[PDB]
Amino acid sequence: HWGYGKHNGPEHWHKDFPIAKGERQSPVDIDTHTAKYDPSLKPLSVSYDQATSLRILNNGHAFNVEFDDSQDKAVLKGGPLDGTYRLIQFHFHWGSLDGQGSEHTVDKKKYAAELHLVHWNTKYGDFGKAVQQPDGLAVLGIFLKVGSAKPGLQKVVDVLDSIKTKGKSADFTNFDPRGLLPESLDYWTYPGSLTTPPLLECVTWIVLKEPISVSSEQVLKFRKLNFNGEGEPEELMVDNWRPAQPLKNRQIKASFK
Ligand SMILES: NS(=O)(=O)c1c(F)c(F)c(S(=O)(=O)CCO)c(NCc2ccccc2)c1F
Ligand SMILES: [Zn+2]
Repeated sequence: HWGYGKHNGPEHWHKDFPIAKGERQSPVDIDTHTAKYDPSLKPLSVSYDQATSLRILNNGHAFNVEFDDSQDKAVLKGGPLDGTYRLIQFHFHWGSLDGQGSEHTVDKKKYAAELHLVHWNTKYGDFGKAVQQPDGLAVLGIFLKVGSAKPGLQKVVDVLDSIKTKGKSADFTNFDPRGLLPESLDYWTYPGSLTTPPLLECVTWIVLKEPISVSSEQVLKFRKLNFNGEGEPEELMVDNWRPAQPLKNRQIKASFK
């Protein structure tokens, strides 16, 4: 039932998922001036050398690229984190227009899209158990602006027409997610939630300061996907983002300046 329209969009979610109005919801606006510099935050460790992508799927809300997370192959550690988080999937949120699309904002600025690389804490043994814990997930968020092409995104853009509608999937092997990373790993971090239902409050958010650039043609291809299944009337998969939620009693910490 939930989705991103007038009748089932983010403002309706609280009726099925009351945690929507909870104490640590995401995304948030990142006010760069009042984010607190913390010189004890460690550099983020992104070890994606042994990553094994498996498959790409249209789940009716976004497309996921899923990875084999049955061993420590692509992990996030360090930064604000304790222990090892294993990469399970990444996906994006994007707009109908280049002027919106991101879930987090920076001094109220929206970006054209936002990448989420979702990782789960290996001390909970799998993703389903991790989401039930306040430190179960670490999500690395990367903003996309429109400008030059991101060559490491093209393999993703080129498969999308094979997963146009809800429920479609395709083999997606040997995709290297290091090709989606900007040069700097400077980040903001705060405790928050999944930004889609069930909206569980289980996420340490790690949001990179530096956006990657993708071309207008790359982001246009995301907008040709469909929220509907093959049987049904075409509804373009656009504006699949949740707006900024109240920061409430939280401080966003910065790894820099
Ligand atoms: N926007 S978010 O980064 O906060 C986020 C997650 F953190 C996340 F873990 C997931 S996941 O739990 O479903 C990964 C499971 O393999 C999704 N969304 C994925 C999804 C898939 C099907 C239906 C709904 C959501 C997701 F959207
Ligand atoms: Zn997301």
